[PDB]
Amino acid sequence: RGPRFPTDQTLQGRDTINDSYHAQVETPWFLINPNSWGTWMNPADFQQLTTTCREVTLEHLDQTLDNIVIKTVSKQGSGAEETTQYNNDLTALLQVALDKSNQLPWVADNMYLDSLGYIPWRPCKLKQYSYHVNFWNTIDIISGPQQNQWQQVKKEIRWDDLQFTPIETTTEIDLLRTGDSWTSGPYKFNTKPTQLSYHWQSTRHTGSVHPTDPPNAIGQQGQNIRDINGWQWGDRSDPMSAAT
Amino acid sequence: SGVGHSTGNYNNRTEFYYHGDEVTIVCHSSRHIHLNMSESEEYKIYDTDRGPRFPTDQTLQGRDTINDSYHAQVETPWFLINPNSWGTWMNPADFQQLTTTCREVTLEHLDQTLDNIVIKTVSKQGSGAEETTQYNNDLTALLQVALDKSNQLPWVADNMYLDSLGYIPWRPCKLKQYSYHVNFWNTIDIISGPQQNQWQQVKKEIRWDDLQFTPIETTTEIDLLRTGDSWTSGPYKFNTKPTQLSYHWQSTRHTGSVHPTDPPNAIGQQGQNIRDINGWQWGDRSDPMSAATRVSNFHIGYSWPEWRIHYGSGGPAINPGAPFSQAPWSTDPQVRLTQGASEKAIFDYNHGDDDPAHRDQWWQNNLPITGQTNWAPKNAHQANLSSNVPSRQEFWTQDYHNTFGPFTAVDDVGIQYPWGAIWTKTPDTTHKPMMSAHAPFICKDGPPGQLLVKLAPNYTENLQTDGLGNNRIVTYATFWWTGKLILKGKLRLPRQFNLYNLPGRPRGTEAKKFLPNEIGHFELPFMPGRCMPNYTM
Amino acid sequence: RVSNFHIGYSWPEWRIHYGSGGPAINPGAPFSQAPWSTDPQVRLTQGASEKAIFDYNHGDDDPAHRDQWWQNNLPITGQTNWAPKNAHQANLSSNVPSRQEFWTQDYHNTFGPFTAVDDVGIQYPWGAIWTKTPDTTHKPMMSAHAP
Amino acid sequence: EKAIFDYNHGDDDPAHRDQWWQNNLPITGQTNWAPKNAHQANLSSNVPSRQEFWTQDYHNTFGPFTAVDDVGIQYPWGAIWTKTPDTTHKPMMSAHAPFICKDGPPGQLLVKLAPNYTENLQTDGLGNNRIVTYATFWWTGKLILKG
Amino acid sequence: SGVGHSTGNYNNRTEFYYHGDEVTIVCHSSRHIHLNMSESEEYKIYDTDRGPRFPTDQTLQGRDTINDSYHAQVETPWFLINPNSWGTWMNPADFQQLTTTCREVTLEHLDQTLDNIVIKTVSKQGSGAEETTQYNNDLTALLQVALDKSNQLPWVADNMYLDSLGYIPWRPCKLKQYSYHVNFWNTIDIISGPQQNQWQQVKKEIRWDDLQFTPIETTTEIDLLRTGDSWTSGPYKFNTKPTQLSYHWQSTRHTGSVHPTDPPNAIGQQGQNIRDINGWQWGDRSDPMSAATRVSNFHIGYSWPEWRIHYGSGGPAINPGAPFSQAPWSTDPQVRLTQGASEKAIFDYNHGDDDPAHRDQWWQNNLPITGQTNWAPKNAHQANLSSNVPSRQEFWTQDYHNTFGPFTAVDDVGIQYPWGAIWTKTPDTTHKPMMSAHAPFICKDGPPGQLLVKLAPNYTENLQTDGLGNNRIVTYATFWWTGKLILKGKLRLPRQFNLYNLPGRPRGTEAKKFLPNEIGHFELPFMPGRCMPNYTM
Repeated sequence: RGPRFPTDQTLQGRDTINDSYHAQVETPWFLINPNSWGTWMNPADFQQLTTTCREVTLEHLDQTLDNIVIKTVSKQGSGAEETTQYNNDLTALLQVALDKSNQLPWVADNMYLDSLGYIPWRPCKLKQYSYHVNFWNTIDIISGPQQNQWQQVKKEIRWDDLQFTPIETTTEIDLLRTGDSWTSGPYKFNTKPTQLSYHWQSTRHTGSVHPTDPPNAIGQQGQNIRDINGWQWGDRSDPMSAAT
Repeated sequence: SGVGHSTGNYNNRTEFYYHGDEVTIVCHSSRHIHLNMSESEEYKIYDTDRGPRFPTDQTLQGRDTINDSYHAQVETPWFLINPNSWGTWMNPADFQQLTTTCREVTLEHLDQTLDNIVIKTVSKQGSGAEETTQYNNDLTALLQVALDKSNQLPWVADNMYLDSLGYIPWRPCKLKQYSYHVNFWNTIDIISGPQQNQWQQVKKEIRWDDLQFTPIETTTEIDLLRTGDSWTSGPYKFNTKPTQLSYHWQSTRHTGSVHPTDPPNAIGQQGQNIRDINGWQWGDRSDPMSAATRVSNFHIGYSWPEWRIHYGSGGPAINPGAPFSQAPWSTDPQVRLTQGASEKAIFDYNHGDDDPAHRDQWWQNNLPITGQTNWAPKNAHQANLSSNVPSRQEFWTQDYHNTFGPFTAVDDVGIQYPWGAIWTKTPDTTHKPMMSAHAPFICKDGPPGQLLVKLAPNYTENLQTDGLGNNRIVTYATFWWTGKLILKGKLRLPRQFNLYNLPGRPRGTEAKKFLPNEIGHFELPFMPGRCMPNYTM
Repeated sequence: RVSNFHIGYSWPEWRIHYGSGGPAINPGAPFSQAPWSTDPQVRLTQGASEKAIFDYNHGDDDPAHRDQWWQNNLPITGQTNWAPKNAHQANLSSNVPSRQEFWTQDYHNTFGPFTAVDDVGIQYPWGAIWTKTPDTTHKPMMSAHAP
Repeated sequence: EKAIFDYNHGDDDPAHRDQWWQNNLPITGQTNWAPKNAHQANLSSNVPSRQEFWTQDYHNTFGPFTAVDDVGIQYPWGAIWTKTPDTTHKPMMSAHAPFICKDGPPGQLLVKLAPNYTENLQTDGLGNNRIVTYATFWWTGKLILKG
Repeated sequence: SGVGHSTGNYNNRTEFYYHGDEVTIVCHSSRHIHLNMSESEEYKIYDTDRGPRFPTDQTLQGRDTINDSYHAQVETPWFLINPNSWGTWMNPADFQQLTTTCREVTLEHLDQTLDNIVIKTVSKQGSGAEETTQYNNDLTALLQVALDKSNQLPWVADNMYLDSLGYIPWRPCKLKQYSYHVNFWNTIDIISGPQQNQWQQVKKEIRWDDLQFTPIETTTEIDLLRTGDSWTSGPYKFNTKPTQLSYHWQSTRHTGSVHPTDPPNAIGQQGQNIRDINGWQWGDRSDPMSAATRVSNFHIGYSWPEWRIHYGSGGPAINPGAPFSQAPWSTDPQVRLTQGASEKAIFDYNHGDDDPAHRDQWWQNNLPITGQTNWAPKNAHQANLSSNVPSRQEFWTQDYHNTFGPFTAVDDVGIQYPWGAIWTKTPDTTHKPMMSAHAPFICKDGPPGQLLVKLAPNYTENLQTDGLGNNRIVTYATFWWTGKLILKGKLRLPRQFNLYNLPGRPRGTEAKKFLPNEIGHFELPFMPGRCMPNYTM
């Protein structure tokens, strides 16, 4: 179920918001995704972006893999000495799958922050690809007399309706020796821009301004005009006000 | 062409055309229509009794008022032919072939004809104890046909009350009389009285001073057909968006990245959720990293005050909410949970009931669709989402709020094979609706057709004599309707390794139903039309 | 009867926003109260009615006095949904539910993907012709006043 | 939203995870706290009574008249793009990722290290099937932006 | 190209192409093959023990002799790669899409390659208590590949004993050693002894004076491959006739014109056969006109001495008879009726068993195929067919005769998805066989391929030293096999009004099987391959 999920009704179902229960299929594949800001830009270059740009779009993406190095560790000795030796296997393969057709479950976003590291000179370590299969976790927090009890209605993995897609049958896989490299080819986005500025106006800041005569000196406050001719909502006459 | 030449052939079958990803479905249909002399030759405007089961007393304190049939209508002396339904066009085997091999489908265009007009006049003979009837065909009698391609008439053509051409090809079809609403005020107050336990009729009337009455004659041009004549509608081209033929099982808990888990070691063990992980959350969340509080980009499904009764002007109505299955919350079978915006189809002998003078039922509860399922009572909200768990205060279990918003993704019901309507009229308003509660296809331009036929009157020797007499000669007609609408699908290919579970008859049903009986009585099977799982995202 | 769409929507009518910058008001959909009007004496504002004060140059006859109008949108009906009048049930079945399972006065927002609604339209003497489109993600669908 | 993060993702201390919790302080005027709001039966020159005034409803007031903003881009930890769920009525805007992909999202690149088996295969018997192996390779990419 | 460049990509998937009635199935497949140093480097000719369960005594009086494994073979030091099976080529979902949308299918042509050769040599280190092993790859070592396109070698490549590439794509495949029979005489007399209750070995020997021994080296040209090298077979084009993907339910009682019947009146009644009708019959038939004795043009199915044991030269064998279902005669489930020429498939972990070190079973009994069903004991014959009924004499119940003749129509088993062989060698004889008992496709010309690979030997410093030493260096290889065979199908369209019952998992099975486990173990489902009813005529 997860960490902090209730075993008892003392907190009467409010702990059930902590629920990690899921059913998954884990492939033996590792995911490379550059989906994050800061994989792409360092702080100074995001600042230059953010000051000089009113809004921004994604144009297109391109990515490669190269300089493959595959080694095999070989233990040596009696185990008290435990000498390890690192030999590179020149004929070993690294195999690369990219689905341009999006036939696989997508599951690639930063939630749990599985992404390439932000600072350029550290090594990055991949996380294993996996995706959900259908399951029923339904939990009743209204259960019991007085409706203070929580209960598991139906918790199961649904097998009769399930869909399992391997990487091998879905897409074509490239096999790479050491001297080989891989390029994805161009990918063109189509999306709408995002505003880089924030809006401070509510509906009280937006429209025409309530008639006010100005203050006379530095101490005084503006003075709202009592009788004005504008529109209102309900029957409003005497109380003309910017709220209504 | 003449009296002794048949004007058109009978073709009822569909054939499929597969090229690449495109699949073209051309489904022909032909019907033998029985037409009776119109009941009265004049337009009538009247209102109705309240209805069956409406309360006369406050014992049930207004809850019965959900049964309200009261309306005011104008009935024209015209009969409506509409082919708006699935199963007018396709038999079960050909809808199965559609549903297995197509990922999604559109309406391409529609065409329809009328021909082989036969008009007869019944003539009584004898003293009434013998009562010999004679059927003579009047070669010069007329059948008159109105089709509005301009949609100037009130539309009122959809399967609700299931006025549509019969589903099985070899039975005769019988038309229903065209009529439409006029404005009236039905408003009912269920809050009335002290303690607000009383229901009261606020204002129930037909509004005359503002009313609009449009006859068929002044609206459109009418074709008059003798026996040797035929009629063709000409082509009608749809413009609408496709409908998905697959159902989505993913909720927002199935959709995104998966909570980090280390695998189990052997066949008995369970996966183990990692305690300390670095992901995003919503409120202040640190120690309790959990898939429930994982931030996601979208949300799937929305809550609603399920079975909302509108009580607008014109009567109590019902505001649907989103379709979903109650199967996850189903528990015991005995009780029937309707709250998933389920629909129920009554139907008759010609519409796929086996027994004459009885009406079989179905009630699709949309069992395949899950992950869109939101039962309003089950939900909750908190004041703050933090590492701490709130108190008894700050937590509210039974609100029933509408949670539809800018972040939600939902599904329409889809096509419901035997009884479901194919298309619909788009109401002309600011902000047209986003999606339809029933009919899968919205017509961006006007909907097709709305074909109307009336049997022109045959008057006796003397006219407007009245005096406990009958004005005109008893007459009826039989003619043949043929039409084809073309569909464009997109080929469905396997997206998974394991076997799909392919379309077929409903689970509880056997195959002795759906097949003709010793008398020839059989039922058509319900087909989901959204038939297979697919990844939402 | 099942229908493909629904016309009009409920709202917590005369919602006061209390956002940053002050209490404001969140309109709801325009409709007539004439079906629920009953006696004339009482004035039912709940149809998202609007009132126009105006001055001599703007079409008042008397100088140094301000005439009023208050359009209540009497012609528009069938979009009319008074929130209190509505109800919801637990189940819709051949049986009629009990005193429990039936809730009369919720005041919920029933706007959704199935609803069709109308803007007020042009209001001749005092109504504004056009408006600025606020630049935000998801521009508004329709305007509460300007046509 | 709150972002936990690790050493490679911009935490300074190894074996510990720093936190942030963006509360979106700059964005105001969109601020609506549900409890603070209210609704009245009638809006008139008169002020309603204790009845007709309801303070704590918690209703959804999203409707055809509302304009709102997405969060925007959140630099270190925020995701750039997202998959559009294929459903009737695609969502209007995203709760987190600033960019929605109208067509399919890019990529989803997967790599596996092909297995190196020892002399004998499927021997089992408390043995290991394959040779211990690891790889290091270089990923390079460029995405272009238009501002 | 070189040491550090991969020679070919991994592609395992199938894609379908629909144009008109034609559907093109291109099914790619790719495997990772583990190859061990050949056991001995020389050709060996030897015979074997009789077998497991063969009788040493006459207690069961010869009936055990049906268990006979005795044979004489020549084992080459070569390993066989054959992709002859369904399920090497297709996963369950893609065989389902084939089987639903195709009426019949042919083999178009085959192509296959080998690449990414990796050869390593294991080197022991230490005293043997530590026993440190080291795996070094020999860059100059050779892997040698023989393919006979001329079919000069004994064919011996089919799934019986299921020597074939594994069905699921991501597991490694392990080859079996190539060998073939040499002539021997196994003849066994089960009639021996007084009272003929004794079994005796007549002559059991390997015949040397007439024998033919063909090595791989002198027969065909051999390619030698280093690491950077690859190998392609070139195209191979099949010529064979199609196989039906639908099953026939009609017997000769279902086939023809129907006996005259007047209909029933109501839902309870039975049809009523007309007493006096004018049709054809067989013998003198007049008063007893009956559908049993109706003359027909053909007969469907034939009797056989079911489970005939041949006892030819070379051993007891079994002569199949025609495939059919025992379901009509099934009665109680407990007893298992094998007589329909049923087949049983044992299989292993890589071939679709879930549990390692255990072998799951299937036993297809061909339940869908009926109307071809003839159980020999049930039949009878009479002296005369007349209006009279014969006596106790003239009627013979239990003959067991072969009734195959010029008038009979029969069906082959068809394709059996997971374990069934795709094609077969045509034996070259006068009068080639008419149809095959197992493999759906007969190769009119030579069958494809029969690809053989051996790992060339790595000898130590000293050669032919013997003296309780090992001659050569321990070595093994891993390489990648890829191939595609193309199919031509014919589109399947609905021939009926009612819903078909579409392909899917077997009836008794659930869907938790056929899906990966917590460990990753799963079974592939049996698919009938003749999946749907069709009118025989």
